[PDB]
Amino acid sequence: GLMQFTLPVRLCKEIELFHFDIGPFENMWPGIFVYMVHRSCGTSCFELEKLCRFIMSVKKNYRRVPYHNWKHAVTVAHCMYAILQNNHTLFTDLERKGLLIACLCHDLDHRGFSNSYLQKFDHPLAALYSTSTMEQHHFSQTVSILQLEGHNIFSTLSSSEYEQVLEIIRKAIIATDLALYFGNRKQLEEMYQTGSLNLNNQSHRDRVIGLMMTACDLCSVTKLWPVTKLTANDIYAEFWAEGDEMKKLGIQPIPMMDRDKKDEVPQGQLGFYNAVAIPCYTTLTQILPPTEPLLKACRDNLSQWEKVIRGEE
Ligand SMILES: O=C(Nc1ccnc(Cl)c1)c1ccc2cc(-c3ccccc3)nn2c1
Ligand SMILES: [Mg+2]
Ligand SMILES: [Zn+2]
Repeated sequence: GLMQFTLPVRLCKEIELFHFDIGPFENMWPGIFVYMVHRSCGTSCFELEKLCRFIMSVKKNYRRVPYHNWKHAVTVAHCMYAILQNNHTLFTDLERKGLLIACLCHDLDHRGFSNSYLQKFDHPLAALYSTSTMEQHHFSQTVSILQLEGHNIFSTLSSSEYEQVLEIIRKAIIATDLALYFGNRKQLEEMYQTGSLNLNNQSHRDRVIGLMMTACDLCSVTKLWPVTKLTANDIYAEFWAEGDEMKKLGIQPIPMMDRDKKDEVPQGQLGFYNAVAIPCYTTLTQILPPTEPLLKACRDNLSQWEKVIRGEE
């Protein structure tokens, strides 16, 4: 009850900033997450023993893949922490509880393969979940872990509050399917510009939480350049392995996943910043002005990729 988590001075200060990197010491990431739950939600939100047991079972159910790993889970949770702390009064008690957990769990048991590869492989999961295949699995794994003995961090919630938080988590995790992002952002852009956006409309809140989830999930593009550049290596390490597996199924992969086309990576990053990242943080900044630093950092990284193409690095 009177047991706060406290980080070293540099981490205590920089964890508040959007571009914070959680560092290479894996053993500190549980502590960093609990610290973030305590400050963004409260020391009362969760039973500490149950939370710690929940966190360590979530960690165990992330795989040793180059990018879609435990470090990604905690990184995405930190971006959500920064959004919530910069938007104090906008979010309900249940939303602050659910969204940090949603981010920690959003890629549970990821194999480093796209929905697309599962469909072409004819993976069992593609027959169980026809759309948003991996994201329905991530939600299923979250519910599984919540139902383990001593792992029910929501035990103090009423039956209707429990159903509400699990619905926040389900929608937040489904929203991380980038295929759904494009339509969600277009709808949010129209609602904001025609002035019909209403944060008391539950279907509108759902859309806004969806965009927050895309923003947190893509947040590697909002780090300082050296973090962004090195994270790109891990992202493409997965993409190229999927491309290899596409070639094993006798299917030429998209260039993004073809290691023979490494040379086109800089131009591929430009397309991604212009088609996905910048539009994402732009719309997020219009709806939630204090998230502007994410847009600024994204624009800084776009400029760095433009420099790579011009041979200035
Ligand atoms: O980074 C990307 N997607 C992503 C998804 C989820 N999360 C994160 Cl953080 C990032 C991304 C998107 C499109 C694209 C095209 C090419 C590309 C094109 C031609 C040649 C070589 C490569 N690379 N490439 C990378
Ligand atoms: Mg995912
Ligand atoms: Zn993710």
